[PDB]
Amino acid sequence: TFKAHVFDEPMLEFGDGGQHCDPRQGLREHGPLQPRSGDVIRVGVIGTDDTVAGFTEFLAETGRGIESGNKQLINLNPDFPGLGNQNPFRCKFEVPDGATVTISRRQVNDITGIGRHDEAVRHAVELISSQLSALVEGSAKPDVIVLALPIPLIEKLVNAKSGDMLNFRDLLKAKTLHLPVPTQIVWPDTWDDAAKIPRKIKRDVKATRAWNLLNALFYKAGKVPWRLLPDQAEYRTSFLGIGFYRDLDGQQLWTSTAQMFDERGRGLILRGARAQTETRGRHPYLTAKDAEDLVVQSIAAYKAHHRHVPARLVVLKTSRFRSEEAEGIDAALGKSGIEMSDLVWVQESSPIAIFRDGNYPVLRGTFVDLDGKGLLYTRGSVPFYGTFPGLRVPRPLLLVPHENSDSTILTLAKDVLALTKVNWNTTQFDQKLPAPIKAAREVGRILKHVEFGTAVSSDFRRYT
Amino acid sequence: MTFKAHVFDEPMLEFGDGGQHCDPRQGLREHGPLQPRSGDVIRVGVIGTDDTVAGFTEFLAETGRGIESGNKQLINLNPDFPGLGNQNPFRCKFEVPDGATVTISRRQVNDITGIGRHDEAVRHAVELISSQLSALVEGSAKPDVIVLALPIPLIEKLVNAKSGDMLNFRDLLKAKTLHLPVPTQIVWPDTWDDAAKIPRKIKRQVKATRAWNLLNALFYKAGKVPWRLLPDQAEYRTSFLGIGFYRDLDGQQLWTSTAQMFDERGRGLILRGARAQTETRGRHPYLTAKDAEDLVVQSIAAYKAHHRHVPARLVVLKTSRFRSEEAEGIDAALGKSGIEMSDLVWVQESSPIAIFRDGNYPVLRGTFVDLDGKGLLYTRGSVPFYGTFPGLRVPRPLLLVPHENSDSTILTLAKDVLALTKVNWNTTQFDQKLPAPIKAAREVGRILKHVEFGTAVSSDFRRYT
Amino acid sequence: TDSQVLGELGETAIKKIVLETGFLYEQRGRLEAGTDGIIELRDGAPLGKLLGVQVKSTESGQYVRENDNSFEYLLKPDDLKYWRTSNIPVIIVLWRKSDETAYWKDVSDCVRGEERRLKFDKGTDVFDPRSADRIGALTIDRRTPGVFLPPLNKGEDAIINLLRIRLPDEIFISTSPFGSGRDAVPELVKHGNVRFDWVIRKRRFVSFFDPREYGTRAIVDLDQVEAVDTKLIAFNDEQDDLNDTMDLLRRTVERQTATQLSFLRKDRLFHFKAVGVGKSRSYRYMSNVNETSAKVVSAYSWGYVRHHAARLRFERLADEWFLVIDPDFHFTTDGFQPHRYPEALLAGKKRLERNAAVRGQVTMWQHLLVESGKHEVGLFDADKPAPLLQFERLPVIQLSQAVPESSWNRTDPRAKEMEAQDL
Amino acid sequence: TDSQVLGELGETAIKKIVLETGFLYEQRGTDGIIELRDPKSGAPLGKLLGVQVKSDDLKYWRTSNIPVIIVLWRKSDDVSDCVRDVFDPRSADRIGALTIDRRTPGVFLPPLNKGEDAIINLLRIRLPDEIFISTSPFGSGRDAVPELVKHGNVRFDWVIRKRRFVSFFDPREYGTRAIVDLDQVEAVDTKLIAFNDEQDDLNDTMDLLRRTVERQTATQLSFLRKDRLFHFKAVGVGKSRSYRYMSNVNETSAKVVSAYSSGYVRHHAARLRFERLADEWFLVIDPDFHFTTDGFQPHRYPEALLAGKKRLERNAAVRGQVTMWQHLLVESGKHADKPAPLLQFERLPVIQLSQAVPESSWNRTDPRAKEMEAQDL
Repeated sequence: TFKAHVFDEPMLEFGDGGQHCDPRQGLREHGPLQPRSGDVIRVGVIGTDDTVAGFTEFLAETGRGIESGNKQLINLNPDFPGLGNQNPFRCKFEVPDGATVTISRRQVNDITGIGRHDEAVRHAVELISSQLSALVEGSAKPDVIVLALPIPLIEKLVNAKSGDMLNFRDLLKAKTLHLPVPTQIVWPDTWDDAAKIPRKIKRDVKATRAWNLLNALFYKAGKVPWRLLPDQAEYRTSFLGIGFYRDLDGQQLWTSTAQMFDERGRGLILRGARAQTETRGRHPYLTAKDAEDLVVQSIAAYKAHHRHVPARLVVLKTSRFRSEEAEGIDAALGKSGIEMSDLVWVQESSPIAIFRDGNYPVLRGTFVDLDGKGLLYTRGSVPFYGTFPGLRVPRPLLLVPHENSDSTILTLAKDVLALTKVNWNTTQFDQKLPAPIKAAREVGRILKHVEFGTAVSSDFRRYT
Repeated sequence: MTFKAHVFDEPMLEFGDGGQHCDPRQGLREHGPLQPRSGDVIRVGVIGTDDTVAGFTEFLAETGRGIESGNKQLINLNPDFPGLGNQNPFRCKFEVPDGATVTISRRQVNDITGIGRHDEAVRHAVELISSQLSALVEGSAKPDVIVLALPIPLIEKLVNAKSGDMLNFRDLLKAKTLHLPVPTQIVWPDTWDDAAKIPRKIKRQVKATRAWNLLNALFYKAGKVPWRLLPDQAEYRTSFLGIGFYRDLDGQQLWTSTAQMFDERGRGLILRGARAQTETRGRHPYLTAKDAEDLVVQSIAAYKAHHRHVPARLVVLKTSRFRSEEAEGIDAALGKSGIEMSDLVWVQESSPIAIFRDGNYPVLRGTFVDLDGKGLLYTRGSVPFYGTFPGLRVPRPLLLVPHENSDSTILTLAKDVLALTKVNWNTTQFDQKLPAPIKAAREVGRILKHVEFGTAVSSDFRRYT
Repeated sequence: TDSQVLGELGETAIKKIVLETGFLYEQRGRLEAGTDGIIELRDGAPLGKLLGVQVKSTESGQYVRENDNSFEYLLKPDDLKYWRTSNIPVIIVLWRKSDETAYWKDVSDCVRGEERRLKFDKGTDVFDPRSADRIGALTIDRRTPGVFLPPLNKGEDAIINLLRIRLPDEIFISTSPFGSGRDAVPELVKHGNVRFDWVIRKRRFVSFFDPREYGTRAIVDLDQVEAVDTKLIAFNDEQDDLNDTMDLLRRTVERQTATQLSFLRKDRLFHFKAVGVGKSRSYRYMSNVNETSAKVVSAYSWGYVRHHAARLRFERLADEWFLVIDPDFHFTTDGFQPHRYPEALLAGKKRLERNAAVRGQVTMWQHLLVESGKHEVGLFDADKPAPLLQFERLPVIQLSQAVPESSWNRTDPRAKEMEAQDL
Repeated sequence: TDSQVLGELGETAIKKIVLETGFLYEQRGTDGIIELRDPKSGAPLGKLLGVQVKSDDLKYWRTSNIPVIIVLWRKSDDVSDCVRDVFDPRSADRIGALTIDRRTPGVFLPPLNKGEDAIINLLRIRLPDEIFISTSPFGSGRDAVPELVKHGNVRFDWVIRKRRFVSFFDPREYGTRAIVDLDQVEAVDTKLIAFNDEQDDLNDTMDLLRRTVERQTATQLSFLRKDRLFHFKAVGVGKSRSYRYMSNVNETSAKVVSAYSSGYVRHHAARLRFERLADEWFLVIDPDFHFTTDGFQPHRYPEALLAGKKRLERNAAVRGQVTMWQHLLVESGKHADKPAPLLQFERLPVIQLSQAVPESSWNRTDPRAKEMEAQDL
């Protein structure tokens, strides 16, 4: 019993039908899925005079090509071939004139000079949110805006490590959610993502960082470097994540969200009804009626932004499907007319794990059937990378399909594994959670500063 | 700063034809109830087994003949019952009219005590008893109050034991019969004291005081007034409005506000307000300024509809602190009402501040310390009338924090709280810890959590006791 | 007072005749120019019958009428009975210090009024042991419904939990790169010279000690480390600063009492630590000027080790900070590991919650807290800084009326239950 | 395997050829990779080349961007193109020229095919065929603890929730006879409670197994309510202790209690969860650590010690911990007038994987190999 399969590194389709597993190595040979001639990305910049010039220099060096940090692990730390004849994105990253707004020395000193942290974060967001709106409404017409705050301002706005207090990035994303241009907040020295995670007090990968900033810029601009290679070309499959986030204000109630993704990696975020709770405000769940409306509101939202109706729709959750929840979802699916429907409970914190002989962990893609339950290892030893990227041992995912599901747990485990390659943060493809689950955590951090009943955009690019 | 001290007199009560005394039992013995009418009878309905009904009639007859004391060394604490004849303390005949009896068969008791699931047996027991209760009230008996004398095996099945995870039989029964106008007193069929209100001990003799409390509860549950608090000025009248919260078990576990208004005759009014807000993670309940205004407006309209006299001073009480929005709405409703004087008091039941005299007996009941702007009132402790301390554990005092919007002094308010502890629907023992609005908040909140939000609930507090 | 001494001499005389007769005497309170009390019959046993007595004392000065055979006295309405509430009968005894003789009549009618004219005859009525049959006859039993036992008018004192806190006039405040104190504890333990009496909430660091000088340098932004008046943080209305003030007061109390105490995050309970596994230990303190000992750690041996504990809470009263002592207990299996099932031991604590035992616990806990802040040579300055918070006792709370204790240990049957018997 | 032997003979001959020139051969019907060596250094050049030794069924090196060569052999005596001149050592210089250019981007380092084994942290629980139940006057267990301790022969491996008693032992023969209603006690099939879909019975079964395992292992372990964490207890103060257990067919020991002086004390711990999969109950073993000031007094600040824990979360270190805990748990329930263990545990069959991590080659090629092993600071 407990038969184990080791899945293939799921395939990605790139330009002109080219296929590969690495996002970078795939873009290195075929380019993006759909290339258009003369494509250009209008990149706006906000920061000090020093940071803006630093971004212009990094963009120039990035265009000239950047050598690998460690040659021994070239697949994990590749060269950037630079903008030109070997450019993988096959698109121009430009900062046109007049698309730059600069925070003065006065303004930076005014933010740092505020003692109260909540009062200082509200003041800085108030400043930059009126600088982002001023750049969107301008004639510069940027596609993605890069926020390059100076280090002393970042250290005031981002706590460190070795909801009682406001988080800067989350509040900013909420205030600029009605704005159509996405924003990329970067460190001015390394140019990696900033304010997503707590910084390090003793903070002290160039090519890999450049790959990632450019990837983020491309996805934010609205283009797609690759789609998930489907099992059948005619078969259309969408993946809907359902989560909940608790408001810190009022009656401290729970609100249901939906994270709707397609085979190309484009998310559609929606807010559902207030959730119910089993005990003392914890254990959030949805009623049968609210569950049907959210899924109907999600299918209608997907069908608006696409051409084909998906033959199959997978619904993912991090908590068990309540029978009231499952009944409403299956009711909306039966009314939607979708051919196949699968409901999956993705457990993040299952203590079950398998251990092999030796120091290196089990291969990524290892799947062990547990009599209807599936222990999937999204993170682990990667043959392409020649090592295990992480240090702490991986903790696998227990996948529990609902009885109403139509696919086997073998096909569903492949989908979850492939869904971990949709990655708006890095170009590394060994992510722990599938895209709907990662999107659930981000939108919960942001929409909790947006009042319930207020209209929210369904564009995931604004949320990243 | 060193603080000041004061020892309050035992707040005086008024009985029949102007009589005054501090103990309810002696005042009833010396003057009778407040406003008795010639020929008062309390028609008492009974539900139970054939044995329990006969036992109740025997205890009622024993009560009429009189029961001498069982502890002569503490006579003011353990008094004899003088009987329901010439020396009738209540001047009110207690009778069980023909036909007001409903019996539970020995099979039906075994049908409930045979269900393995506790929650299932609780509901089946309420569906049984509530349907029989509906038969009496909608019948020719026309009872004034009904006594529920359940058999020992059935009580031991529905009540937990000691030395929101499951249902409580009494609260579910009160909620399911809160629409009937005839109150219900639940009694053990042996000692005839209250049952299902507090958990029972694992293993089951005061007799006259058991009779005193039962008749006092029936007198109150019948709708008559034994006594009223005696005011400092006879013409100025004060009404007391407590505000509490109770959290629901299902749905989103939302808190709901309640108001427990009491007048100087001990009569209460129970109002249900809007859903409350919370400060952090579903705890620390509070009310917005508008909803706090609606609750006070509804309560005053309820006061005006029943009591038919102009309240001069309105003391508002809460066990949680008066938040800025709550006090603003209370002020708006009070100002529009025309009440001349108003007081807001935050009663802390769980303060760790206490004083300890040199000895084994604790401090006197009525001891009050004026920590600057914060009163330390001792509602329990040594009682000179009772000649002992009517407890065992050290009494923990109430800490009274008046709001800045209050008119009266902190001394005028502590003397008010001490008086509100004499009002009792449980016993005839006058050293009760909590004032009447706070004591009712724990109680109606336990019952109203089983009556769905939105359903109009009766304001008569007698149905909640 | 001159009046109190004369009344004491009067009741002492009257107590002598009463006891010579075979009855008993106790005192209730104090009048003007006299004192009052109660007298109980006896047969060898107190019999439960009691009479009141008003002992008026005068040193000189004849009474109103010709004192050859009779006399007159007037009873002031205020000096009239305070027993007006109670339903017991009372007599009055007029004792002249210069003649050393008394006379008793019945004053059972005491309602205030001009009933003051009292007609005394020297021959008919004298308070001699010979008047015993008469005094005894005028007696209502204690076992009659309505007899008040009126409280003592003597007056007594009592202590309060609160210990006044003497805060340092200056508090160091600074911004912190870390969010919470728990987020900064990892970085603090690395540097050295580490103390933990500091609070970091919402990127704000506060402490009484200079962060720049005791190795908390990493957890603070040295640039904005600056001193400020303590009233600006403690004595404001900001709930955030009141919460930070209470957290800093706790952590400083932990440091200063660290020799004898350990802090438990569960229920925020301070308890006397154990020095030996399964080994008892005692603590010597000072109650007033008396040398005392308390078995703060009692080891029992099937193994439970009880620890003297108390919840140390902080309350502000009229721009002045006080510390509340609330005594409890903490149970351990071996002096350290908490009892796996502490629910069975909770009942024994209720038998130990009587007035005398809690008063002793509070008095002890005050002595430890007061000593923790004392500046003396007898501190462990070797490897450890000096205390900055000091704690001051409060005056005794004076009560106008007292508990009739001496009377109640005779009359009240349940008096012994007011005592706390251990296990 | 009849075919395994056929290939190894070929591999061996060609392998002796290549080492005579300093090249390397590694096993990957045989597939191998060749790495050139610099004479004086005696170290790998990094230059690789794939060799398949034989003596639509294409190579699995198809993803690999590696030059592929095939060797032809017989018992008696460049194929970089994939579609639907001798080995005399002079050839070696020539074959070397077809390097893969070392770490050129796109090299795959593909996983081994032979397969390998793996263990699971699950243990099958063998439950007593019957379970006793009853009603109780008490609401929960915390209400019944005061009454139970007033009588002799006390045990705690029982559950009371919503006035329903459950236990694997008969409650009428212990002090539990005072916390149960005595006429309602009755033994029934254990599946009536432990193998149904009611969440309350599913909960009460998990609490019973938790409370029974606690009693069964009271000698070596202590239970802490925070995180429901079992940990190896200590004897003495600051004194380390070792636990002796069987791994594979061998004997070994582990420092379950660790100390470090300048203090604090480490304790080998485990979260012991329960997971029913298909009408069988399993005990899950999640290894962790628990820290104390001196053996018994809990530590004041766990956060300074949590940083060192994630330096010890390495596969070999954690695997050896599950191997230990299973031995302690299976050994606990073993062996006319005294009671015996109620629960037994069974190791599960080893998990067989169709592909293996090339740890031997990866330890040489990967410059991060040493970090994969737990250094105990």
